[PDB]
Amino acid sequence: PKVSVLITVTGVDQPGVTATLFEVLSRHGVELLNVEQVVIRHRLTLGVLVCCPADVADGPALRHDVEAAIRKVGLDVSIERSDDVPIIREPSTHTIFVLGRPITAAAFGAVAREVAALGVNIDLIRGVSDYPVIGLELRVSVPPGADGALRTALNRVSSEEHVDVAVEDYTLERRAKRLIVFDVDSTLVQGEVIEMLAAKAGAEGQVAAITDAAMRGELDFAQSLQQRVATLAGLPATVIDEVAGQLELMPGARTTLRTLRRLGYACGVVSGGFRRIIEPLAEELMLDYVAANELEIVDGTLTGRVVGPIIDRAGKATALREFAQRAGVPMAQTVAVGDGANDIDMLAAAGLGIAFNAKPALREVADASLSHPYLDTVLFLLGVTRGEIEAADAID
Amino acid sequence: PKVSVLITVTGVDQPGVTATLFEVLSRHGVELLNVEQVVIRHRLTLGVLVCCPADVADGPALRHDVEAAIRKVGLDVSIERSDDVPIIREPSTHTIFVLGRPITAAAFGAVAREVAALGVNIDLIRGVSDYPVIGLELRVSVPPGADGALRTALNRVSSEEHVDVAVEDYTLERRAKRLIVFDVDSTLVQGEVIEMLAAKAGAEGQVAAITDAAMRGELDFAQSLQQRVATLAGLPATVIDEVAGQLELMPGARTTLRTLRRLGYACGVVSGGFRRIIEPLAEELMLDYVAANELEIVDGTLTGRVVGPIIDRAGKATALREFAQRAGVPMAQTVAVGDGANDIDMLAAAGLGIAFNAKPALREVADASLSHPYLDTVLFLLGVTRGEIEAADAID
Ligand SMILES: [Mg+2]
Ligand SMILES: [Mg+2]
Repeated sequence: PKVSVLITVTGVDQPGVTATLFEVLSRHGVELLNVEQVVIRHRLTLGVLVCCPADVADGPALRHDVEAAIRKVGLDVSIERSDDVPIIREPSTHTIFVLGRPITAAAFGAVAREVAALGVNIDLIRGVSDYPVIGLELRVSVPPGADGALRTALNRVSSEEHVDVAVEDYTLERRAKRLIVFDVDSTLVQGEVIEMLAAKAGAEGQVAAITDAAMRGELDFAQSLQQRVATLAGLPATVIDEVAGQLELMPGARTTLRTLRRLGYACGVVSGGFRRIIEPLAEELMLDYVAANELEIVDGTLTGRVVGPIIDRAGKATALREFAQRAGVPMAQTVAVGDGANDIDMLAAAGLGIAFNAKPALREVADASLSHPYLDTVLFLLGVTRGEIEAADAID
Repeated sequence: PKVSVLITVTGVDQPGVTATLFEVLSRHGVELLNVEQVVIRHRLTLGVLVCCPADVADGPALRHDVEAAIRKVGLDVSIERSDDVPIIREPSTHTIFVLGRPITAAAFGAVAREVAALGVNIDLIRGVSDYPVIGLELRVSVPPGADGALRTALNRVSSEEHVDVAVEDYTLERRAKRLIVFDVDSTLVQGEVIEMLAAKAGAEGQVAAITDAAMRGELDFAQSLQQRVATLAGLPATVIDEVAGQLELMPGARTTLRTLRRLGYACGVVSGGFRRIIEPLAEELMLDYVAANELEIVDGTLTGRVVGPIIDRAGKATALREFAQRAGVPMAQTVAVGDGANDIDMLAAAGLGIAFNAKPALREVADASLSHPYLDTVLFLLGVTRGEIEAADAID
């Protein structure tokens, strides 16, 4: 067939429109180049690009056949000779997630304006969750070299409008993520294990102050760890088992892990904490990899020391590279989730660094930040919808 | 905010509509529940579900503000109090790929009708390629227990209309594919190595007849392999190197592998052929796993025997399970591509069994069949578009 024709059907959705159009088209010489159809809120759009011999596109016969069929049932149709028209649209360059509880119109409006301001086209918008937060995705096409300006603008928008806003490369490679590590304390697990241990010794107050100082980046991590663990000197070592039994997962953790397993992820934890507490929990969640420091115990008593070497800021990033090497995963396809300045290097090395209810120091270097206390909002940044999670869990 | 309102904007696409609507909405008390937007062939649909206090949805103020803003620039808008309306649509249950060169309207019409006949809703249609074949995807929602009827119907449609039609589960787990194996002969590579070797001995005719008999399922594979390899008895062993240098990849093979690497796949080959030929080629393509039989050589001469055990029909399936075990991949997340009755068990064991220009015996048990001589059409069945492949290759 010689020449191209574009047929576009719009109106209120009704059963059978799709089959009726192509059945009609088949009476003429029609081969398909492209078909695009969606229904949004009972509004149907059906765009069909065809090629027919220049011995039928000329013709009123095709036009009359289509127009009568479509108009009679109450929809509209346009029919145009194209030839200057793309067959298939290009892929989006980036995707943008907007999360909030609530997402105001003012906030989403602020996002749309910053996007428009940079010459960025919105290729699509859809919802990805209604729970535990509202989530929206926009797939966009960013002009070459505007990506940094875009992230900057949206970070300002996120801070002023009280929504989480994440910009991600939407290219084939950098969205085939296959490996994730979680920081434990205040990320996978609620609270700080070291503070729970210090409480037994009656030093919770001092240890929490040092902890907060360290997690904000104000303190050297290694020195901070030495000072805090020293506070435990003389405790019976069963304090470890106690604290282990007291641990509560971050809300959404079980959903997060369970969903990441479905997707074939390798899952691990990297922690400055203590392996006698972490490894036990890790086994129960059936994780793949654990890096943790180590408490010194003499005669069933904590000495107040940690066994070197110390997992420090650089150490966490090293554990990730290690994990990815043993896993066969390129750094670009890795994810890291953390909350403290302790996690800064690890997030840096990751293909996707996610800051979860994080200190300002971590948010400043993270690829994305989550501000709501639901760990499963991580899944939304990984291209999963609430609907898919619920569906998967229904089939058991 | 108390009550729900649905706002729907339709018409010819123009810059700035998205930001304008939410900017207007922000003047009222508006929080977002869901946003859905697409443009197809310059037709815009923007559906927004909001909640505002029952102290503004009552009001003409919101309605007038929105209607004036939208209508003045030449689009339409409807505004309705909902409350009985879903926030977010459910995920599709399956996806359907239609491939052809050409895809006639009659063919696609036949697909749409069979789908409608089973009570299956078309949730979306899009193009996934314009080259080397036309490809279309339909995401669908299949009533519980109609899946088998659907596959049956579409197989009949595929056979009578000359298009490839594949139905796949669209659930989270069964679309996280991470491992693929290719049969070598007449799948990854053009022609049959055993026939190329037999040509040197002057027995190509007899060996091709046995080969075709075996690949149609008419012959026992092991016996067929013994008979054919015996034909090589007395050849100098450098025939192996000759044939190795003569091998040509299936069109699209390099694109296929290169794209599968981007997506973090583990890639391998399972073959009844000969490792001295295959392993060399496998190294050059940087594959992860090879299973192959073995030619017996005495004093630089082929004896006409293969070294046991023989990779047979069951053996190929076993090599896959093995590969997946060493890879940490569940069978449900594995893919197998083959052409002959020799591959039947391997395709069976795979989560996705793909028959590529295959004998009737293989097509009958395959999850999907490809009929065009382009190996990269495999990528379309794995949820990749032509656009994404071209984009990825542009960034190098
Ligand atoms: Mg932490
Ligand atoms: Mg073969």
